[PDB]
Amino acid sequence: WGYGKHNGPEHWHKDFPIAKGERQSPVDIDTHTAKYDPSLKPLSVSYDQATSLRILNNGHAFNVEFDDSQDKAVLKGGPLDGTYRLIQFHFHWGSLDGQGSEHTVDKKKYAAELHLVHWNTKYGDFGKAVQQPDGLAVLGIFLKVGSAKPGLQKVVDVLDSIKTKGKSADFTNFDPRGLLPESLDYWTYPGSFTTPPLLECVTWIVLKEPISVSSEQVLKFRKLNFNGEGEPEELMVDNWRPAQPLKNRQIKASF
Ligand SMILES: [Hg+2]
Ligand SMILES: [Zn+2]
Repeated sequence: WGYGKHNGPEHWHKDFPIAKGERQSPVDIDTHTAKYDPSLKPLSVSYDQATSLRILNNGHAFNVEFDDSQDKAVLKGGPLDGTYRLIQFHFHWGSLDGQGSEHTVDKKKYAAELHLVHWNTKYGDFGKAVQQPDGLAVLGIFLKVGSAKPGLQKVVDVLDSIKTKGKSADFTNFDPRGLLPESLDYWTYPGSFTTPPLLECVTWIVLKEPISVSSEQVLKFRKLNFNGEGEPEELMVDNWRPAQPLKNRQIKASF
């Protein structure tokens, strides 16, 4: 599967029939139909003891991986019951600045979207959590082009080391707090992974506030490659899935 004409999102259903299921992601967040729900608790993001281990180009995005063998970087509160551990984050971006996010807001597409992936510790490990309707919680943050995000520069500088599919580089002591916006207001709905296997395991928490990155920071993302070393070069751009039908799910807003 991939993002091209012959293997991109509109073909995915042949190998992963859940693509056409009932709670697929991403979706358009219609701000006027989203229900303010005053029972939504504030999010609690405890990332101060986070341990990053490595960054990896896996052929469809680059992932920063974290040590999830103990409760070091956890998410709780908001719509969640329980503690969700951070296992990795990755981005989706476009070839141009006006596209790249997966989720849209009143049909507006942003330049990129960050997904911080967490699994529910009640289930023991990530592989068991992906068999559950509430096994994962993913935090989505929109990126728009403006001023440089200082906390993103460590990530941008290592990307040369992992240009092609399959390469990885050690990436310790990265603090994920530098990628957070000021406000933690959010929209939340039940959804899925946005890449194969597209399992319907995810409580999505999409933050209202975007972070800004500079044009030169997001340009470095665009130099990555989908291909492995020694294969023809295919630039890793537009690795995002289009919005899916909401199908009688309701988006709740914390604000
Ligand atoms: Hg699931
Ligand atoms: Zn993602």
